[PDB]
Amino acid sequence: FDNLFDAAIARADETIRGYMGTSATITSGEQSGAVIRGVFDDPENISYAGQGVRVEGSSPSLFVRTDEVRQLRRGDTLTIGEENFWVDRVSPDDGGSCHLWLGRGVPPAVNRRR
Amino acid sequence: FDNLFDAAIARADETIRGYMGTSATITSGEQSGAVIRGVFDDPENISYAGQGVRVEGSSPSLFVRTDEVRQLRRGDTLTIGEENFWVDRVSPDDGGSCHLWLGRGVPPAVNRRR
Amino acid sequence: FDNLFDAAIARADETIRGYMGTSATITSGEQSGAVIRGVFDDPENISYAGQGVRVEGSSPSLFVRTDEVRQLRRGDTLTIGEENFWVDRVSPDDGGSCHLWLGRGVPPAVNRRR
Amino acid sequence: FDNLFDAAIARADETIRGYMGTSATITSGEQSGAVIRGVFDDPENISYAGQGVRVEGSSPSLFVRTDEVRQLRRGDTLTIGEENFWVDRVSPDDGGSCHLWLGRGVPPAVNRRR
Amino acid sequence: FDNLFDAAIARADETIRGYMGTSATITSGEQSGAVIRGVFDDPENISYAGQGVRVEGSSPSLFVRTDEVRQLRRGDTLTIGEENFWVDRVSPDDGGSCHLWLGRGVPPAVNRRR
Amino acid sequence: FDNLFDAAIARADETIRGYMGTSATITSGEQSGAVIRGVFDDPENISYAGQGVRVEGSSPSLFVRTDEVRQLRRGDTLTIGEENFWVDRVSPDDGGSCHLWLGRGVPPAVNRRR
Amino acid sequence: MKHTELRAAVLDALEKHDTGATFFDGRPAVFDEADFPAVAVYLTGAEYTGEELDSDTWQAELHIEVFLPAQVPDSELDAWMESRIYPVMSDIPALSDLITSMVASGYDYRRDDDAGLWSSADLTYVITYEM
Amino acid sequence: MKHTELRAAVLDALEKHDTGATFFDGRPAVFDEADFPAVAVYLTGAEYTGEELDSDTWQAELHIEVFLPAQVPDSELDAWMESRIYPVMSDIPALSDLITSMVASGYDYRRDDDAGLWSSADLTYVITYEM
Amino acid sequence: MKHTELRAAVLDALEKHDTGATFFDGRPAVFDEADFPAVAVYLTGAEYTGEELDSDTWQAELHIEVFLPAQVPDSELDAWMESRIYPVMSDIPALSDLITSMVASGYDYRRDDDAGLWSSADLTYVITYEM
Amino acid sequence: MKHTELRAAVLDALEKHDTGATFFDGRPAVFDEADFPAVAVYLTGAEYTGEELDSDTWQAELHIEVFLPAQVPDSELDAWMESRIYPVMSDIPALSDLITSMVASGYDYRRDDDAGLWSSADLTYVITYEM
Amino acid sequence: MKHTELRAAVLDALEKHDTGATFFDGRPAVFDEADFPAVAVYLTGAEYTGEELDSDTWQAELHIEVFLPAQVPDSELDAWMESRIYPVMSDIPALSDLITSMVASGYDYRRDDDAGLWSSADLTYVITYEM
Amino acid sequence: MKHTELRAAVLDALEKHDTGATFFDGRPAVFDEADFPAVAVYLTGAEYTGEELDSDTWQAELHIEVFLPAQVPDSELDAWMESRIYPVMSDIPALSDLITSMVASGYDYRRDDDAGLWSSADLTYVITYEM
Repeated sequence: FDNLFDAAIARADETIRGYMGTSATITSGEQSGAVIRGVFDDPENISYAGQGVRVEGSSPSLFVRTDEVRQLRRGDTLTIGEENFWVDRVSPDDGGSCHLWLGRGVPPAVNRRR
Repeated sequence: FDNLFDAAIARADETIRGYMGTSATITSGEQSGAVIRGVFDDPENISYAGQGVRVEGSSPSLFVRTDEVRQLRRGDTLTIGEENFWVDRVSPDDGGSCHLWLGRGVPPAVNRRR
Repeated sequence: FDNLFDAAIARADETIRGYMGTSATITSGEQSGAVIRGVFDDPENISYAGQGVRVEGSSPSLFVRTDEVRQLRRGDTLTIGEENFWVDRVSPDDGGSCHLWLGRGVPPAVNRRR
Repeated sequence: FDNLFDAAIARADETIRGYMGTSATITSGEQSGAVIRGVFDDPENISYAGQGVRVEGSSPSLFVRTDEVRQLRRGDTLTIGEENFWVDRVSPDDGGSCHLWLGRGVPPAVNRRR
Repeated sequence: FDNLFDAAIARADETIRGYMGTSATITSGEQSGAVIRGVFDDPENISYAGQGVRVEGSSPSLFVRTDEVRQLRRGDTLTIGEENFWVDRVSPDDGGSCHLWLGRGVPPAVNRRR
Repeated sequence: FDNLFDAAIARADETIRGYMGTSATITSGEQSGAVIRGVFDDPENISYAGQGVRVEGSSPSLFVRTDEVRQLRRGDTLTIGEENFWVDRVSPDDGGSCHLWLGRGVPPAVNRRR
Repeated sequence: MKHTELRAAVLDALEKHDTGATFFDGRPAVFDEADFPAVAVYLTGAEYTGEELDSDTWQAELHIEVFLPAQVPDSELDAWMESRIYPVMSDIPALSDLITSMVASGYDYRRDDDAGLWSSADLTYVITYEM
Repeated sequence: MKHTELRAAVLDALEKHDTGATFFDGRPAVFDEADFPAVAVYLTGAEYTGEELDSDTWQAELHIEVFLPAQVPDSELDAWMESRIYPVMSDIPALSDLITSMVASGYDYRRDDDAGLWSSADLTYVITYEM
Repeated sequence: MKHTELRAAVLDALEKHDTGATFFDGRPAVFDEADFPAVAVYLTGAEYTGEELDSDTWQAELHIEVFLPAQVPDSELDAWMESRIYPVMSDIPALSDLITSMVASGYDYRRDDDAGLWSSADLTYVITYEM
Repeated sequence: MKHTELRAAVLDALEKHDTGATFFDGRPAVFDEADFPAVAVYLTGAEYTGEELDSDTWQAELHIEVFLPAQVPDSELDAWMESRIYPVMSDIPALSDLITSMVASGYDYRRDDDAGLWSSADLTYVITYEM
Repeated sequence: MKHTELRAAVLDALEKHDTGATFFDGRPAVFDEADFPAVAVYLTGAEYTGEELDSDTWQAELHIEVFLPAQVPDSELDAWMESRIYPVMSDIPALSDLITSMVASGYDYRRDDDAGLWSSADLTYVITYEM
Repeated sequence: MKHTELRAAVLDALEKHDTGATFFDGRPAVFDEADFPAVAVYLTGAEYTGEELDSDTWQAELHIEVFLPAQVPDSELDAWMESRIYPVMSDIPALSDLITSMVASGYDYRRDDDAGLWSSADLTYVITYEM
């Protein structure tokens, strides 16, 4: 590691993930069968669509080490416990770990014409 | 439990509910006769509807364990002490416990055409 | 009481009212001759009605136990020290005590046609 | 005093005014020649009048016991050190002391037709 | 000094200026050749003027004792280290010291027609 | 140094850079072959351009001593680790160190007509 | 003419039909969840039309607003406006003396999403009288 | 006539074709990710036309709004709007009894960027009936 | 002409009737809950009409506005405008010398909900004079 | 007609020329810095024209919008709009079957200053077709 | 012609009468409590008229704005505006050389309630000149 | 035709006169206090005129904006806008080839009060060309 601080924070993040981690398995993607640990967070948000239409839901996310997620790409599908999630956006590398913003549906159809 | 922290927080929430929680009974719904403990919070709010209109009310809530509320669904009626409440929105599973946003009226008529 | 915490907080509020309380007498209303203690707070606000109009005043309130204010209703008149006040809004039951939002004028004329 | 707290706060306020006090003398008003102590504060504020105009000034205030300014009224003139001030607004009775919002000019002409 | 606090804060301010202050010399004005100490702070700010027009600059300031800048006026010129600054606005007397808001350009031409 | 505090803060910043620093090499510019240490921070930001268009990226920056960055100018190219960056804006001198706001692209074409 | 008379004349004939709802006369109206079906009548936006040379003429807008708890289905609100309030408001013998002309204007719905405490819907009229 | 039967008729004629969607009658409609393809029908902005001397005429706008998950492709909404809603809406035998005139108006797409939980698209109609 | 004279004339003709209210001349008016009714008179929005070739003509709006505490019923404000402010302003001998034409405009109500300390109601006039 | 076909035709006729840029179909377009040249095609604001008695007519606006990084010189953006996009869109054989009339409208630039991550430029067209 | 000599002429003709107030030439004017009256003069909103074929014509608005302390009585601002500024601005021999047409426009009052440090009132003119 | 050509043609003849100012071509322009008097030229709001049957016509607005430090006197900006820019911009021999019609529009001043770092003043033209 470049500095003392980088190694220290790597060990600290590893301990955090060990003590507060949930096992998640990727299903469809380049890492077809990897198993990854992370901290699972499911906060709440509600937005209104008009006069009365209220849409109630949640925005889950996952906190994983960036070394085992290098091959991961947007649109992949992974499972935690019983329910299934897909990867929405992968946060930039902070320290030694990065977030996996997730969605609870099936992946959307793609628009790109490549 | 997946982690040490999950078990620790489950025990902590159980102690919180034991030391600061009242008793509520469901009346109409899938859990017809269950009795559940929870922490009752009744903050107040007022919203105006014009120049000289002021609607005074409050938005109560209940804090319950998520395992014994699995069969609960929106629109059910439950009582605390003397007054009667219905269930508005059931918050996502946070840690080991979830909130029951309540209303003080009679349940409203349904719109769905199933 | 339902819990240990309710009794503890009731005693705490009683000590607060004992050590920082002002005696108030209700005059007109269902509780025609009660004498009530509470904490008196008189903060100030100013609002403008135009370019060169400033209306300067204060919005007082009273912190009282909810058991002896059960029969009190909006529009009643009570006095503290020398000045005279009337009840504007009675806050919902919080713990063991509720607020009495007051106004310094004579009561307004009623609009209801009952 | 009504409570222990009222007397305690009165003594604390008297100590504050003794240790951080400036002598001010009223000149024109019902209290024609009183001498009063208080804490003098002169913060800054600047406001813009359009594209480039920038009026720079300050909003002084004084912190006085409420029993000496009972006869004081808006528009009176008082002096602190060398410069002269007039009374703009007298804050309501908080605890045992009130504020004297001041202005640095001569008093304005009156509008009322009494 | 009127109070104990004024003397104490004056001594504390003098210590602050001694331990963290640079030296600035006035050049043109009523105090043509005075040398004054103060604390030099140079924060940044950027403001835009439309699509992409970004103006990068900073708003420097100085912190001096109010007794040695009595004759100072707006439009004066003073130097710190190597660069040259002019006085923009002289803050009101706070406690025992006042700020000197500075600009880094040549003084602007005056508009007054006296 | 002018004061005790300037020397103290210079040593503090030097220790900070030593313990949490990454080596960066300038490539194109007046300092063609310098090697520079600094602290690297890469936070995220997402902005939307319309109904669904979402642009996700990061805005990196580098914390560097100001004495060895005197000759560096906007538009120069420097590399950290493997990726390549260019200087966008150089923060004003704060204490003894300044920031280097970077961008991850190839430098843009110039507009000036000198 | 005297707005008090007009509001009283509307409310008297609006009360005879059994509705079991609290009626507020004038703009200031304060209530809570208990006495909730509440109908308030007020006049707003008076103006000097100056239509005729013979005598003064004014225009004012008459409002009948009903408040219902939030999340009530739209069907209930439709009913108050189209079954209870429209037939009574068409013909009032008392108004015939005071009002030279009374023209309907459309009603509209609004709900509170800030806190979800109330949902109201006001029927609007245009009143032309003499002052 | 009464708004209730009009929405009932349109929902009846809209349900017969298989869509597998939850239909909401009236303005209030609360749901979550489960029943996402919901379709809501409501009337808004009623007004007094004052067109014919014989009897009353009113104008109101009829809305049919469908909700789809955020980040669903645009082309999917196109199909839901045109292929499903437009053909059924042109001719409905039950409507012609109540509605004197029904005119189309353009549909529009709205997405949510504050939280990214929904994306809807509502077809608007203009209705002229008699009350 | 000189706005001082016009406001002085209006206030003189308005004070003779007993009202027991503090009267404020000009826009700057500061008060508290004691001296409450606080009728204030001011002129606003002067403008160059350019109506006649012979001499200058201007247009300005005359305001009479009364302040009353919040939550005071609507009907009581109605009274001030209908039974006190309006009858006096119809015929005032002093105005006829200065003002060539005075035309009424509708009074309007407003209440304060930010803090609930005041509720005013102004009566607007249009003045055409010579300067 | 079906918006899918029209966007498909435009993208087909626009891809043949070498541009080396990612092309997005419809409103949802999510991309990071790596795929920066990005061209998105979508339709917005359809309405019922009601121009001809024989059959239906609609009006919708066609959008072609390109994204380029912030601080790119304005000159470079000028080039995409005036050398790449304009010549190809003038004559496209596939469109002439579906569209009755196509009319140009002015392109316009916009830059992002809140974060400085993107700078787009869209070219607007007006489409009149049959549904 | 050039704006500089126009403002110079107005200020010269405005200074001769004793007023005892500072005068600011041009838009930037920074002052404190001591220099309270202020009396700034500036030009704004220039436009190309294109009224005559022979030569260039322009329109611009000439502002004369005076600053007085907050809570100063309204009547004082009136007296100031009319009595001092209007008579001098009507006829000025120096202006007639440069300005082809000068038209008045109404003055207006504005006060500061954010901080209560200033209250101003500007007289607006419309200038038609040749550049 | 090509906006690059038009901006280059303006700047070439705007540079020959000695001004000692940094000139920015195109919208993106970044600077600081050192290189301050800076003149930027850009084209905005292009639009399809559709004026003539024979060939295409477009309208674009030509901008010449000059930035000067805040609190600079107004009279100085007048000089920059009239004396230096307006005479040179009247007749550009190289311009007449590309532009069919060039019409002046008024300039205007704006200052920055958020932070006081810049004060700009832009001259606006209307350009009609062929594309």
